[PDB]
Amino acid sequence: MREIVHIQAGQCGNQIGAKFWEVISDEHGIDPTGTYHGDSDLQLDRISVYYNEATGGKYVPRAILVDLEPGTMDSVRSGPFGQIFRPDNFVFGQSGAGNNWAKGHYTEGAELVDSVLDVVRKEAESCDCLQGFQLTHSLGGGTGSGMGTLLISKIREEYPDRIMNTFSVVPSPKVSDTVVEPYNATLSVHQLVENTDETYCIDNEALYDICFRTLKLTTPTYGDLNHLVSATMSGVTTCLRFPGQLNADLRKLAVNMVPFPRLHFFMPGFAPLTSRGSQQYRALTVPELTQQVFDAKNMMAACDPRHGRYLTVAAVFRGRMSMKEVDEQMLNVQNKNSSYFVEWIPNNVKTAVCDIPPRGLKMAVTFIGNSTAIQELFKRISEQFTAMFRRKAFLHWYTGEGMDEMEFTEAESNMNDLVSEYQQYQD
Amino acid sequence: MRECISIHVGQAGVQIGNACWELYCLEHGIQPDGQMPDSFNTFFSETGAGKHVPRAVFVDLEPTVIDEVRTGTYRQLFHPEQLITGKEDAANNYARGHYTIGKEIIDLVLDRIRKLADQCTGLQGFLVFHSFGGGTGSGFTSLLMERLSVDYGKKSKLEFSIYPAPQVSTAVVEPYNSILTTHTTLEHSDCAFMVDNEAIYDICRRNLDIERPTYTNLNRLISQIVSSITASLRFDGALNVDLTEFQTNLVPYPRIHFPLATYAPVISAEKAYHEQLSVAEITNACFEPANQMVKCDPRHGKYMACCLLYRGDVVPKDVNAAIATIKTKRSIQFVDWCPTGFKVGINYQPPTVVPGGDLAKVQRAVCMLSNTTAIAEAWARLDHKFDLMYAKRAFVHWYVGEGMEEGEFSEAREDMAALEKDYEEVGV
Amino acid sequence: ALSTEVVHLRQRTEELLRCNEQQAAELETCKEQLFQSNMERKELHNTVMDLRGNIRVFCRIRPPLESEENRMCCTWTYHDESTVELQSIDAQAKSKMGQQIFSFDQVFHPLSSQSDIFEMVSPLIQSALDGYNICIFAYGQTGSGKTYTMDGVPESVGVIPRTVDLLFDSIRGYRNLGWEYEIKATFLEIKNEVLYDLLSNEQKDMEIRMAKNNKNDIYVSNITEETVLDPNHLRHLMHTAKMNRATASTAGNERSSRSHAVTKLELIGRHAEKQEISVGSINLVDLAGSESPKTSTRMTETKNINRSLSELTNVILALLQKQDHIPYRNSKLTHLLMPSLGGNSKTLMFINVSPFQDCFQESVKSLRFAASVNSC
Amino acid sequence: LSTEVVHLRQRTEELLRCNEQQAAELETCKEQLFQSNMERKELHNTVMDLRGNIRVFCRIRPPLESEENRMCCTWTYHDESTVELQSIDAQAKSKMGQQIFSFDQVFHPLSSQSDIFEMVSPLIQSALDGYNICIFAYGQTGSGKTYTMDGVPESVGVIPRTVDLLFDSIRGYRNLGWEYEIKATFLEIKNEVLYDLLSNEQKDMEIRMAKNNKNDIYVSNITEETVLDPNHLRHLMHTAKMNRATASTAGNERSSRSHAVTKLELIGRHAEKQEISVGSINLVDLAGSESPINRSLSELTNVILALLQKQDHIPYRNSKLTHLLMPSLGGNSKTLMFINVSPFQDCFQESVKSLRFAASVNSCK
Ligand SMILES: Nc1nc2c(ncn2[C@@H]2O[C@H](COP(=O)(O)OP(=O)(O)OP(=O)(O)O)[C@@H](O)[C@H]2O)c(=O)[nH]1
Ligand SMILES: Nc1nc2c(ncn2[C@@H]2O[C@H](COP(=O)(O)OP(=O)(O)O)[C@@H](O)[C@H]2O)c(=O)[nH]1
Ligand SMILES: Nc1ncnc2c1ncn2[C@@H]1O[C@H](COP(=O)(O)OP(=O)(O)O)[C@@H](O)[C@H]1O
Ligand SMILES: [Mg+2]
Repeated sequence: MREIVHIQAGQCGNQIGAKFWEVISDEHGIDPTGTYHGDSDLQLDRISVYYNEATGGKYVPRAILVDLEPGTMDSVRSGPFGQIFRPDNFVFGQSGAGNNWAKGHYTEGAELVDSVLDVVRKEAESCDCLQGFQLTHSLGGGTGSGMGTLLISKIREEYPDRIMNTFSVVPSPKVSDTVVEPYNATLSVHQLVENTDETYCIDNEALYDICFRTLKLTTPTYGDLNHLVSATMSGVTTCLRFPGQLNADLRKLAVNMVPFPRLHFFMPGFAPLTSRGSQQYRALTVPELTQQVFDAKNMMAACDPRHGRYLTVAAVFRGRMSMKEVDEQMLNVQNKNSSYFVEWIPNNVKTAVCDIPPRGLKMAVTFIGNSTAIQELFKRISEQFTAMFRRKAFLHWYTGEGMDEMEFTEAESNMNDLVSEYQQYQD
Repeated sequence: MRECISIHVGQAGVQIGNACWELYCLEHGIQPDGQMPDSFNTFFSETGAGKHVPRAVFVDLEPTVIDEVRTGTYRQLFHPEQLITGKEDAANNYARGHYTIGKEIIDLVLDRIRKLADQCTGLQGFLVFHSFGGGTGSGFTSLLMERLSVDYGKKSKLEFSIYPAPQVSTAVVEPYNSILTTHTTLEHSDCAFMVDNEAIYDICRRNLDIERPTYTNLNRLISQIVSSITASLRFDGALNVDLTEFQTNLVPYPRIHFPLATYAPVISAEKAYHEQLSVAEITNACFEPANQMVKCDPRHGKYMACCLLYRGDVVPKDVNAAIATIKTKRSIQFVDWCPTGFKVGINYQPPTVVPGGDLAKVQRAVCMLSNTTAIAEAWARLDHKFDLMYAKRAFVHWYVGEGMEEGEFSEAREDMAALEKDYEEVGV
Repeated sequence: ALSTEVVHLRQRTEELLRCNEQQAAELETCKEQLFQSNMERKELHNTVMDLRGNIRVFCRIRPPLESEENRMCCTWTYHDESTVELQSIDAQAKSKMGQQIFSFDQVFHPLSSQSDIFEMVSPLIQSALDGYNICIFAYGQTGSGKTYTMDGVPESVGVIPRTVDLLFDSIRGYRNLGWEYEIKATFLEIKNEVLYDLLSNEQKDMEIRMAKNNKNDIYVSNITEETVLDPNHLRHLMHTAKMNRATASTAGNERSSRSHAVTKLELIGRHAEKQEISVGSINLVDLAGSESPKTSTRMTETKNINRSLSELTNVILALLQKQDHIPYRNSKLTHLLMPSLGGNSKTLMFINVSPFQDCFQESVKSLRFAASVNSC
Repeated sequence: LSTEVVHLRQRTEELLRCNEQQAAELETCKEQLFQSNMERKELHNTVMDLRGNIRVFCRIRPPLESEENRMCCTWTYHDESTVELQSIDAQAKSKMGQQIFSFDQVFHPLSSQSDIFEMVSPLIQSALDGYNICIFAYGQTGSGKTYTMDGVPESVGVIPRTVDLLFDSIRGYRNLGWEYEIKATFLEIKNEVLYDLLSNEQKDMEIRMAKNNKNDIYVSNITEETVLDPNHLRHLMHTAKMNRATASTAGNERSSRSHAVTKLELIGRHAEKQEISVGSINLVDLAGSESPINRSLSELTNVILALLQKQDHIPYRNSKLTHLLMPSLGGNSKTLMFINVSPFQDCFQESVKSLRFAASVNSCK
């Protein structure tokens, strides 16, 4: 039934996945134990896509947890919704990547990749018709980058039919949390553009702006950012897990979004983002959802769309609404911002009206835009990378791990090629 | 009994058929269970027990919507082996639905329809409901259509496909699917009734005065259309017309077989009181370009042929008078070489309004199956969008990556250009 | 006659030494002039190619067999040596497709044999000696004559033996110029979008990698590189590679007629006296069958082949339209041939067409994009 | 002492052996040189053929110090091969339509002699390949044709640069075993009567087909000075322009209405081999194009237009200048034609008169 396998690499990915699984379980009325207690049989109808059946009316997430240090997984297991996982799935090393991509893709990855791929196969064969894999990680750290790329390269070469979802947390432009995240990101995207086929670029600075300004939040704990990302991620597949007027799936939008194999990096966006007390003042209808979801103020990525053109846009809707409104408003925004859309793709909007809204909510929209504004982010990263490359800053930590600098040259050239593609299709 | 069977591919096909069959079982007082607490035998293979199974084959490559109908109020209505489901949707791919999943379920669906045909005594024809942008509704539909034309050839194959809207394209890749399925269907389609979502949207806006129209309402409208089409079979009228006479009356040439539908008395209940709903006025209404079910201007193209289906309390004298008046009209253009095309389908079974519906209780209704030159520009702009996509070779990797060649894209493109050429050369 | 003999021999030695000095000076001058003339003709010939080409599309049709000529065949109208007209006999095909006229650099008659091929190879090998990376593409459907033109038959060899002999005589002639040419033979197969080796049976892992010297220069790790010593050595290597590529071609059409064999001959000419080195490579690459995938048995790799062909078409049309970036990395075949496709590199594009009705759609497909290439 | 004799004998033997082998290698290299040079020339003429056949060029010249108060026109330059001119008279601007002309190359008043000689120089090499070459400067009076051809001692014209390049190439090719002889004939056509520019001995002069080539033309009674060095040909040109009787001071109708034909025949022979070449360079300075004799000019225009039309019959013998250049306008040859345009409002109609000839030239090819 088009089941999905969830992988979590790096501690960032692990925390994000913890949030994601708790929100999903909230959607389907699953207790920490795993005993179902919801009411709508629609939760059961597609419960298989994320939960394997368990004896005695329990359910376990079809999830894999990967790290190179135990501490995060210990926190997860200790935390609520920790016992929900099947304990066999927790795969972890002992060394730790140390924010070094070379380790996590050549030594610790080398020694742990089989110990995780075995349980990957075990989960895969426990499915009727495998739909695809969603990988949650970050491009900054060591394990979530090196291990993530290694797992992608592995999975692709023996599951070429399936689809890969990578919600890479792209490095921030200004508030850098790692002195060497240029190297990690540049090495990662080299694998990313080759194997996966849709990547959701997320930035922490953009999410800070979201929560602080739009949400009027003052304590932007990582819990809240992860909650936002998880809401987007559940909204991506709600069409798969639920009936609707236009049921879409990962396959459905995969072809819609990407005109060309390499250009598969998207900017997510979640519409209804009323602040703490402004919900009273604002009516919740399709116009608000659309106009809000099309604001540069609302993109989870830190790129301004107005600097480039939307190659392709998808708009997945939850709740009860009349698609007439959504048709006319997509037409409207296509007309007004015609400068913001590529000309040679008329009517470049994809609509996926589903039925069930998120709990406590009436209407919801998830935005996925494959705009050309990403090329500015890639230029920024390339500039940072080459800035600390020919000075060979921190190079020894990588070189002594079993890689050559021509690998850095390769990744840099490849990412420059990506930039060339985007700037070229800008016209 | 010259019975007919119906096919439903894709989300659109299945939703439409759901609305249709609910309307049908409403016509004959059939419970959702399948018993009536004669006429209906054309569409219901009623068994010895009071279980009137419909002659419907629902096919889809994803189990979602079909499972929903298997959970709806009509699960026990349908024969459980009728509802055929795949496992993964074609995802807007003509390629998937025609090469990689289509032939993996087509044997089963062909077998089931073969069984159904053997069940029928006098096989009248086939009804298929699908889309164009739909990956299934394009690839799978074309595959099944050519397969049937191989199997029977002689029977009547009627498409109720949904033409993509001129302004809104829900799927970014619609032009590719449309061009491919049209090229592969042209030579296997007897007559394809086209309809569009934008036009019916305008209709429910300015006539029903529905402000938030859902797919349910559009499906109600299409159900009314098809009910009018089949009334002559399911019921007795002054002039009954079967599906066989449609090919003869409408298409002048084998390729030019794309009529567009229209349904006149579409007023709301509150406005029903302010109008008498005369035969002449609804006849005029069905010629109003604002009332067409396809976003095209009949005023800008000559008509090839017009088929009019009247149901309810109608008098032939009035029909003849109204037709004469419309003949006297000036904006109503006609090509010379066919100067008399108005085949009439008077029937005296009034249409029935679904409870909870939007339409009003009307004494008489007419359905207009116009075929006109005014569709050439629709093909022109579709081909133009296709050329825009193909110039940059956008998305081509998905298709060539799953069964075809860009050379085949060019084949379909030039085939469509030839179609438009022939269409305009007939137009003069 | 002894005392005067000493004087006579001294005079003779003086005269012979003077002749030695003159011949040496004029020999150095003539070597320099020969090199200058060679490079002048290099630039002139490259200008000729660029004005008349740098993307050369050649079309050839094989003659039907004695039994297949009685099989129905279409009318072939050769308006000139550069345009060929294909018209399907079917009336409905005539009505819908209309006239199928096409423009190319040069049209081959079915009786043209291998002579025109050789006289197009001669400027091709000449430009290969210029130090230019040249790639050859044998495109077409199965049975259309691709194997007949590339490999050939014992009575009439294909392009490859003629090129080998021409290159060997050219390098042995240029040895008189003091040019030492090192020629490297590389063989690889592209199936299922993963590279293989033709010289080695053992299963190793290939990966595409840019060379140490330059980013634009590309090599493949872990390949069997053979230094060619004599022509017969190269012939034996090619025979072993053709024997290693043993699979269904027409009986089953499984992998052969569906594979991409890349034959790259890296030539490195060196001249120690003036310390100048010329680098070049020829790429004798045959394409896969362009037929629509109908075998449900193994349709996936056929779809991959279609991806490869479409990407090659996209790459070449990007070359024509002066596109800033050309998607070399979308496919393995394009990515490993990027040095031979961009810049001063020159491509011959060869197409074979079948003279029967069942290939009418495929013949038209083969011709149309090539004619579009000719237009731009 | 006999030991020295024996040593000298063996030294003579080794020296003769090494000399013989070195000479054999030398001759083989010379043969390779010749085989390379012939292919070089073939490639050069192939380049000439690929670049075109008519080679339309426009050379707009700046106004002089005495022309600063005149009214110019609106020169609309497009890319580098298309030019458009408009009269500043707004009343006639809407009555002229599209006065746009696209040629092979466009020369603006900032272009020096080197810019034109860049295009001209490969034709000297082509003439060295035994092919006839023609250079034409066309335009109205005052356009600049003489400046293109003769020029000034400060900025020399096309002819001196062609001579210098010719001699440089001759002395470069002397190592290639070939010897060349330069034959220079200076001639002027005024009213369909041929005038020798290197002698004041007035006689009767006629044109006859060559004794060894019925397609080639040799003119009787012409003096044919063999040029030894650029100084000799410069002296010959000096004497010719002295003999031209430049009547610009009194009776300008004589100089500004006469065609000036400068023919430079290149013949190349090769001993120890076979080589026959009769390639000639016809540096013709055409007369004024002003409307009114014009028999030669109209015949030249018609002949060029018919040649670009692949006409079955070419009217070669209907004028003195066409029949003079009958072997110089063959299919295998390469023709160059320059349009000199005065950038003045009073010359606007003469400008379009000069430009519509090339407008018909490129539309007929
Ligand atoms: N009139 C009407 N049209 C509908 C309705 N539902 C869907 N459609 C149209 O039908 C198309 C639905 O796509 P499908 O035919 O189901 O295609 P699919 O089966 O999902 O396969 P893919 O196209 O690859 O996703 C859309 O283009 C809609 O415009 C409906 O309820 N009423
Ligand atoms: N949204 C979010 N991002 C995080 C969280 N924790 C870490 N990150 C990001 O992840 C990056 C750190 O890399 P990480 O993968 O955690 O290091 P590694 O696990 O050792 O490879 C930093 O740039 C953080 O911004 C979290 O809880 N939420
Ligand atoms: N580019 C130029 N720069 C300066 N003076 C020029 C230029 N072109 C032509 N002239 C002037 O034009 C005169 C040459 O006359 P010209 O126009 O060639 O006669 P014709 O009318 O026969 O062509 C020279 O005296 C020179 O001063
Ligand atoms: Mg003059």
